[PDB]
Amino acid sequence: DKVTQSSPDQTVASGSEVVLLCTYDTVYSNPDLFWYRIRPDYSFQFVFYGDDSRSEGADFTQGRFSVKHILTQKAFHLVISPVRTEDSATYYCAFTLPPPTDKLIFGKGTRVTVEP
Amino acid sequence: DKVTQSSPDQTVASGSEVVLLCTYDTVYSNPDLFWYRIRPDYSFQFVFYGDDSRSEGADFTQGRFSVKHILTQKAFHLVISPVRTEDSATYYCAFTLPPPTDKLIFGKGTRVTVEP
Repeated sequence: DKVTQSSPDQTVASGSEVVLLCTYDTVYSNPDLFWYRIRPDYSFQFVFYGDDSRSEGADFTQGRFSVKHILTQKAFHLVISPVRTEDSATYYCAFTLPPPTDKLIFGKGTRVTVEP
Repeated sequence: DKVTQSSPDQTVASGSEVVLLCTYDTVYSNPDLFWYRIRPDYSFQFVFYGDDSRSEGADFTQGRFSVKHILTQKAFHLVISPVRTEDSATYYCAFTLPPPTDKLIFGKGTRVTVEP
């Protein structure tokens, strides 16, 4: 069970559009998928959730964030359009193991630096 | 590089003392260490931070939480005393890979359910 984040770290100007890649490899079907981000001040923020039939963004993502969950590719890509300075962080894609365990398996992270 | 969380998942009574064990396996000099916790609603909370000479906890930790950082044993144990129902969550220990990487390696997670 592991997550792959193939996107190189990126530095972009505010107002750009960015895509963070993620693919999951797990023996369990329909895992709960997530996107979290570590901000410079250490806060770990919930960004997006999704399973095979639905996705849900955090309150603050309305209209600028969306995920591309492609089943045949086992992909759970995050798209930010447009990105803002406050989006500077390291994004972690992850999935949980089935209950009662339901513990998280994290990807290695992808840093996005947004120049003001 | 690995993070080992040795405490068993546990359910305990409000008012009890809980010890969350964490040992890190890395060759990097003075890595940043962390304790994070995730609540049922998917929200993650920064709990404690520390390097080889200091430690700083979240604002809510003053008075009830503390970390035991044993350099010789690469140990970063979290102690909650006393625990309250609000502390129910799964705790994750992690350390930072040095620059330019600056990404986290997580432990498996330890569930602590506190019953009133």
